[PDB]
Amino acid sequence: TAEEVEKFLDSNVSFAKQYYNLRYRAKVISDLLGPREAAVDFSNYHALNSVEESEIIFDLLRDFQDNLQAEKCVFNVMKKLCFLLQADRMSLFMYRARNGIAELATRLFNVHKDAVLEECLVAPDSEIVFPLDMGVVGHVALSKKIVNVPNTEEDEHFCDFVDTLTEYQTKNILASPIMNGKDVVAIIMVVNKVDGPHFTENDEEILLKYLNFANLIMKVFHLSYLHNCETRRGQILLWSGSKVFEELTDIERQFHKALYTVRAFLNCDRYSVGLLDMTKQKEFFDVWPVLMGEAPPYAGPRTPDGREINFYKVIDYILHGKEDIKVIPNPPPDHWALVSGLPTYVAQNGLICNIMNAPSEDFFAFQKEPLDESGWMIKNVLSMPIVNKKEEIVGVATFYNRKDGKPFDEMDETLMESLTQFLGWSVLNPDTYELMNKLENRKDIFQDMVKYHVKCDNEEIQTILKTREVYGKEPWECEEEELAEILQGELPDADKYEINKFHFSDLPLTELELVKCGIQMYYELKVVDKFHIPQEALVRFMYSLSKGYRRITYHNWRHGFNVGQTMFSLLVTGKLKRYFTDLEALAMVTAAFCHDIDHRGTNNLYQMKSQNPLAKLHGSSILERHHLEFGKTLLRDESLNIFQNLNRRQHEHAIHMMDIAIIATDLALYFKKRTMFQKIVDQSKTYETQQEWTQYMMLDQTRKEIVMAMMMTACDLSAITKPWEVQSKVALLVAAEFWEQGDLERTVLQQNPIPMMDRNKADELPKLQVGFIDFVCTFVYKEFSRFHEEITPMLDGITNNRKEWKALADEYETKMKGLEEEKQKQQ
Amino acid sequence: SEGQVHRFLDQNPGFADQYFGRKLSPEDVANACEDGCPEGCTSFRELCQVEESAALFELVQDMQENVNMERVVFKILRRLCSILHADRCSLFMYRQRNGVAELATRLFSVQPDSVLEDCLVPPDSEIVFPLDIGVVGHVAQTKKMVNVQDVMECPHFSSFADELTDYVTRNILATPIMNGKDVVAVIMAVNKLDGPCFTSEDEDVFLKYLNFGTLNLKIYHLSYLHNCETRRGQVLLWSANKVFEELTDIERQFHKAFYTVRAYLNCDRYSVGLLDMTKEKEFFDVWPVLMGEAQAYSGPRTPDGREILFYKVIDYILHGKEDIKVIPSPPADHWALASGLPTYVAESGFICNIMNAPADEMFNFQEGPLDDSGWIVKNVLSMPIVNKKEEIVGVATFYNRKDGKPFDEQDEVLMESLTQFLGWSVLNTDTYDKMNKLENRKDIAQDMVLYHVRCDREEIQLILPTRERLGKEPADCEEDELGKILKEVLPGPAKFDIYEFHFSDLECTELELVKCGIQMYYELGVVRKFQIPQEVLVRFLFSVSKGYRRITYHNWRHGFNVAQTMFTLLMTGKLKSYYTDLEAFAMVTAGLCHDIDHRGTNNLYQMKSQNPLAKLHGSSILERHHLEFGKFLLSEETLNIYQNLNRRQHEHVIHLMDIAIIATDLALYFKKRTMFQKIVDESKNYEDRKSWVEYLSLETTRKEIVMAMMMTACDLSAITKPWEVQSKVALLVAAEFWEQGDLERTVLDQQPIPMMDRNKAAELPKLQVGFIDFVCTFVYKEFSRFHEEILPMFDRLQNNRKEWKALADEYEAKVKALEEDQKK
Amino acid sequence: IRSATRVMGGPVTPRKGPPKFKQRQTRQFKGFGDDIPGMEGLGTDITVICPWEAFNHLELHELAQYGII
Amino acid sequence: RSATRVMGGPVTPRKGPPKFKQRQTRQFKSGFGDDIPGMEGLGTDITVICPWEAFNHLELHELAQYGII
Ligand SMILES: Nc1nc2c(ncn2[C@@H]2O[C@@H]3COP(=O)(O)O[C@H]3[C@H]2O)c(=O)[nH]1
Ligand SMILES: Nc1nc2c(ncn2[C@@H]2O[C@@H]3COP(=O)(O)O[C@H]3[C@H]2O)c(=O)[nH]1
Ligand SMILES: CC(C)Cn1c(=O)n(C)c(=O)c2nc[nH]c21
Ligand SMILES: CC(C)Cn1c(=O)n(C)c(=O)c2nc[nH]c21
Ligand SMILES: [Mg+2]
Ligand SMILES: [Mg+2]
Ligand SMILES: [Zn+2]
Ligand SMILES: [Zn+2]
Repeated sequence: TAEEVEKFLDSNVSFAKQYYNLRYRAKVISDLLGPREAAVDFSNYHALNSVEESEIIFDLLRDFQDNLQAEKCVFNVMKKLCFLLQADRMSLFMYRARNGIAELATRLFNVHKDAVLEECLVAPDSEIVFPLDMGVVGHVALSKKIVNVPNTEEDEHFCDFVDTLTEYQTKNILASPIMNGKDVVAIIMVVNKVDGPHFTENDEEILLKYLNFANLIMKVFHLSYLHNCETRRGQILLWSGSKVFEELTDIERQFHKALYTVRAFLNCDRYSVGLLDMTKQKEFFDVWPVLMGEAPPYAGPRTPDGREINFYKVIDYILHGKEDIKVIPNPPPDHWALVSGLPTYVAQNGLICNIMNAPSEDFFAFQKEPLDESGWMIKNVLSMPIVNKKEEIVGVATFYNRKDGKPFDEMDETLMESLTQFLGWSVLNPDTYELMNKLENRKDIFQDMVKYHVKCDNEEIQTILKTREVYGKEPWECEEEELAEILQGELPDADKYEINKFHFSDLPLTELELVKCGIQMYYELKVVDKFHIPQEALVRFMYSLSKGYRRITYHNWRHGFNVGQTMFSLLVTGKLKRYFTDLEALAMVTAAFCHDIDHRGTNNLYQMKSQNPLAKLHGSSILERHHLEFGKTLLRDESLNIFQNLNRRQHEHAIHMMDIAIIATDLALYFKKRTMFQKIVDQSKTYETQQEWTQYMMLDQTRKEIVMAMMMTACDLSAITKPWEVQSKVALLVAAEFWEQGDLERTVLQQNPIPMMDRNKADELPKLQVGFIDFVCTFVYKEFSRFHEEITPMLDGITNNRKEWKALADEYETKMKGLEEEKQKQQ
Repeated sequence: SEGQVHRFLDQNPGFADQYFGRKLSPEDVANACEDGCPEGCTSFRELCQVEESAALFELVQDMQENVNMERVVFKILRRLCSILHADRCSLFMYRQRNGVAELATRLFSVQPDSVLEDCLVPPDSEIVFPLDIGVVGHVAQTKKMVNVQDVMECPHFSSFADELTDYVTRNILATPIMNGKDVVAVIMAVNKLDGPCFTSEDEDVFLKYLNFGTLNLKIYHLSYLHNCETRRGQVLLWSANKVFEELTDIERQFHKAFYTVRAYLNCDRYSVGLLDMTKEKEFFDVWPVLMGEAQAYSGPRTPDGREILFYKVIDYILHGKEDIKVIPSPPADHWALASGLPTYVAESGFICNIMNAPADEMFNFQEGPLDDSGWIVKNVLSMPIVNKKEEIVGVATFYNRKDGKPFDEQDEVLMESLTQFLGWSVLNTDTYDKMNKLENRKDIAQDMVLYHVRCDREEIQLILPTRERLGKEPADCEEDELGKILKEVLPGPAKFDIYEFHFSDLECTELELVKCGIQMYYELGVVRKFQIPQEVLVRFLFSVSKGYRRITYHNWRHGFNVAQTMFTLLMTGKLKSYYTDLEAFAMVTAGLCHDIDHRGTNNLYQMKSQNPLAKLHGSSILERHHLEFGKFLLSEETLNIYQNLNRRQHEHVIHLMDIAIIATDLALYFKKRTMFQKIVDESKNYEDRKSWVEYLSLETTRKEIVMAMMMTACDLSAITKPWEVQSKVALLVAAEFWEQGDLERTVLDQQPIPMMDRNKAAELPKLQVGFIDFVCTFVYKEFSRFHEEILPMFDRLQNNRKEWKALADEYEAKVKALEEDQKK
Repeated sequence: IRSATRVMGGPVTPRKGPPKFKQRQTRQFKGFGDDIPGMEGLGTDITVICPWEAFNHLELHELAQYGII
Repeated sequence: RSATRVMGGPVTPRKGPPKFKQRQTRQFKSGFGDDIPGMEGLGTDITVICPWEAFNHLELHELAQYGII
């Protein structure tokens, strides 16, 4: 046997303890931490030794499981403290804050040495709510410290309301608050120490030592609740933001969409939203009867903004039973949500109202009977207003009967306050929606008046289409043949007026004759018959084009007709039509006729510098894009549509050609693409016969577009290639327009004009003209002369004009030189 | 021998339970334990129980004070190592990135005798472990406790830690710490010294003893999650507040939102880059590429098909001194762009999380000090910003979390929520741009309207021939010269008898009517009192004349007739006694412009045809349009006859014009009709005319009601004309109604009312008689009763009614004698 | 000191290869707003203006004949 | 029955002068924002100018003389 071993163990008891804790400590730790119903003699009151202390310490530690029901654990701690403290009763007062005024309700009541959970749990409808400044409970809440009261009579802040209600007498009190670190979470209490005068210091030490276990349970409970609430708030905000930004819509639909999706995150049985009327001031015919004495003045509630309180729409969300959503326009005062009077009070004051035990409230009138057959009865409500960015109440939202059967608390108030704050901010979108609608309608109205002031009416059309005289019918009744006969009778002869030559002058002719010549130009291209262009629409469109040009010094209808005639001459006389088709030529001429339809007399620099609306809208090419837009607007009109009998592809091609042509008139854009046209011209000389070159060019779209741009640029500056007589006047007209713009610049703005624009330097015009000829036109005209031999007349005309201008400039320079030496320098 | 004693103890289970299960003397247990145990303990069981209970109570007290986590878990790990007779323990902290899970290290090689300095691991020394490599990954993924008898026989075992730490493992035991259904951490015991493998009792002790570390880790995790959720909520609230402040462009909104929340992100730096949104190029920009002059673009492209081009980058430097910088054109070597991560994010659209940026191969980094401050990139997180159309509009990248830890799932969720909210807010910018464009278009249209209506330089010379008589432009002329010129041209006060109730415009041209309109203003005497410029007056009259459309009835002649009727009501009818000169001025001006832009159709046709007029205006469609157009003309500086007027007078005139013009509506006249009767009845009993004039001059509301009544009476004045002038105007209104009925029949495809169709053109006398009986008779009778000087209107009205009735009876007799006599 | 893990510079890991990245969150938060019940009643109307006040039915009919209605 | 001996509802030893909370208007509330650093050069600032980058300053000045630029 191990008798020598046991003697050795007695020799060194430390080694025996070591062996025991190696080979046996695990067993005792496993057994103690497992279910073992710790055995302590609770029959009588006695001091506790080390073994019983260890047993009770291992208890309240066996309960640190994963489920961690707070109520059961704190109840077990209280039941043990009952025996430990030698007290008679205990209770637990939870801490909650409503309306900014903290309360202290009860959750566990009357736990004695041998009690059970069901007999001590407190239902939500049996709470004894206590203010924070009435009893010793309020005193420990305020002081945040342990309080011991040896005698209740000597205490000044002791309340016997519970004593009378519960037919109990208290002579001793000792309480301590459970804190989360800086905020109280609950209060525990003891009363009526058994077999003693009062609670001693040792009882305080025991309570302080054993309060540690309950603190962790309270901490985990509070942390879980706060985390859940914050997660719900975040989800509510993000869902509301998602649903608000779907589109632009009025306030009602936006609010309904925002409030329907977050129904799951709001733990409420019912909630309804009422919408206020925002009308501030009536009109004269609505205030006449009141002032005259035909109707009594309004007398009733008023919002702080100063408006009458009127709910014109209320939305109900019922969720307790079967989900029903209803909307009641002009709700009656008998409505279930409005009959209480709380929404009207909130609208009057703009305050957040939290109500507990609504039926037992005297200020308001809440229903004390089941509102529906299911027995749902109002118990707790919370109503808050919706305020926009101008501190004006827009609506009132009310919530009823929290799902878990508990009164609303601080977290619910904060969550709903965040929701209503988000809703109040989002009112900007309906306002912008209404403003957008009004602005669009106003824009549409004003654009019609321009159409009337520019369109050719039925009276003016009779100056050309004399259908009312040759027949008795208006042009609508007449068929195409009669219109053709009248037009061929009226239109001027082509070769007699020389409409397809490079020397055509519009000075003798009148504007109506120019319109008739334009119609003749359209006829001479064999385009009218091919595309079934209605002749009445053609005449009306030409007259509208003539009327649309402003009566400016230079950019008149005459300039547009000159550009169109130059384009027609280039197409026919210049033999540049071999590449383009009939549709492309039609687009050529039409875009040429409308290149500066609405010129105001100022260039792009003035538009940019004066911050005109055109500069803000277009930006890059102001006037060219403006002309393109206005010209396309006229063609869209049914009575002025010459492209109506065109399929989708043909119409799209024509429109694209028009946009290419009109914008190409810009001088900077032409300046940036000269070398490419030069390269095309140089490439044109590597083919043997002209037929091969024409065949190749007919299948190259980009080079055709480049030729489009270059011919548009050449036609725009065509006024400088006319005989000397025409140029002598056109130069003066252009100079007058530039001087007008310059003197406008000097007055409205504060920068001196360039020498090309100031009126004082009126005698330097030949120098500027010869510089312009040397800089701009010579390149394009020489390139076109190289490309085709039939464009040489333009080159010789422009070179002759340059010679004459150079002679005039030299004479002026000699005069100035002589006037400055013999008269100013040497004398 | 000590070893002999130990072996004899261990290989003899029968004796071991006997000697140790003996009642030991209290002094023996007192001496055996270190220091002195209390009187309660009497056996080894009691001593061990008391010691363990005291240690656990001390641990609970330690957890009580605050969230220590690391210290408490280290102490419980030391105790568990002592209990289990193992030699190593570790703590692996669960972390999720990029949607995958990882198991880092937080405590390593904790021994029964050790200090927190030698077991804690900094963030730069953690050995990360995926969810597939090693036994710990198996434990984390299976959510179950794992016992391994021999490591060499374990299929899913990784030796990676062994080479690094120079250790050999022969036993492993682990379990996942759970906070519900999510793993928080794993605790593992290695290399059991007690025996060859972990016994079942050790497993039970491991399972039971860890219920406290689970509590501590649960508290820590709950606090972390609560803090993260609170920060996310605050971020969302502040972003929502800043977005709805006003309407601005994308850049301003993004900068405000990102700057306001710079304190809730806890980052060292973060940069926002904005991508270009140009879908297509113009023709003059694609020409060079298609002609071979320039090379086609070849580079990264967004999934939408655009080209990645950051046209603006905003930096937020926060680690040192706040320095917000905006780069107009970001260079290709920018400290944020040089990584290449934003370009890849734009190409793909993936949320990228980087742990060790210097040791990366896909994207290059500086791998050194970015700035003299020595701030080295260590953790990056980049996200796209997409709108509701799934188009990337920018890229946001965040660097170097302040606490020194890699970006976890919570940070990804927070910043993804922020960028998601900012992406949806782009709809505000589109509406801003659309509103600006609409406003510009409306202003352009208004200017183009104003050019045509206004009177140019040449047109004004028909009335103000200063170019020849003075040889000077009208603008540079003096007031006296202009008045002298106007005196000759303007007609005499009695030349056109503008003071009578029978004035007829059928013998005057439009220019004569304009001159008479100017002469009325001269007659009223307001020209000299209010210092109205004469050129401005002439231009305003000409512009008003041009404003009227060239339609059948509602042309300039109708406006002039209404104005003249108001003038003669004020002067001849002696209704000026109740009004001042300013009121008469406003009354005449409003009378001129009461039908300024009539289109030829009534209000009901506007409502039925869904005209934009019927949408912008709700109650009085046309009558509100005329007032707006008239006030638009008067706003122009060159056409403003109210140039020299005090603010109060200007507001009074505008209010009077608003009351007068809208009052022409027939429905309003029908509604508020008995008030005028009550006023007349009050007048009839007051006193002689002097006292009534004295009293009524002070009542504003009664004066306004009489103003509206006079507007209504002047509007329908075309009936109280002599029968020669009548029966000619009545055809014009019939023609206009027939035209409107034709428009209704063709466009809206509805049968017109019997008044508004050409087929029933023989019933015009009966309809005229009915209209006279219904509308005109009440107002004209009441005005005749009020003032006896307006009796001629009533007499002529009754005469016209008699003539129309006679015509109606003739027509009725004709149709009777046809239908019921000739056929039968 | 040599640290518990004997690792310096940065985090190490026994995982090599191209990293994976999260896709996006574009499903959990995604005619407009027509499936919502009660949606029909909501919406601005163009008949919120009173047609006429208290008038005799014969006079109301007579107003329609003259286009004043 | 109940530990608190009341079943009808919560009981308090007070009276009924109801008090209600005021809305918070200090944290968030009290163009719109310009004190933010970097706000000056961040607007639309529409000043798009073609770089030209193909014309020397002789021809550039000549081009600007005629107002085409
Ligand atoms: N019957 C009973 N009354 C209690 C209990 N706990 C507190 N009270 C009483 O309820 C009261 C709450 O505030 P007091 O200051 O009036 O002091 C307390 C005690 O009078 C309890 O456990 N049982
Ligand atoms: N040096 C050392 N290695 C450990 C320790 N704990 C775990 N490991 C090792 O880290 C490794 C991680 O992958 P495994 O779980 O498969 O196997 C583990 C063990 O081999 C420890 O405390 N010290
Ligand atoms: C600017 C534009 C008028 C171009 N332009 C022109 O066409 N002609 C005929 C000129 O004489 C002229 N002089 C300057 N610019 C001119
Ligand atoms: C046309 C409408 C305003 C009302 N109206 C009118 O003013 N006058 C003068 C009439 O003769 C007339 N006849 C029918 N309706 C009429
Ligand atoms: Mg132009
Ligand atoms: Mg009218
Ligand atoms: Zn031009
Ligand atoms: Zn009228």
